Amino acid sequence: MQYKLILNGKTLKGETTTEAVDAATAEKVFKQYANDNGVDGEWTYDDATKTFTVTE
Repeated sequence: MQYKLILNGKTLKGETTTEAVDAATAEKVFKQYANDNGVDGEWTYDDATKTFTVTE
C-alpha cells in the first residue's frame, strides 16, 4: 500500500510517500525518515487516508 507522511517540523515541512505491506511497517520507515532528517516530534496515523503526521 502507498502511505503518506506530512511533516510539520521546525525546520523541515512538507509531504513524502512510501510503499509498505502494512501501517506498522510504514510507520517504521517514516520514523527513520524523520530521524534521518533531524525531526523528532509527535505522531498521528489516520488509516482512512493512509496518512501519518509528525509535528514538532
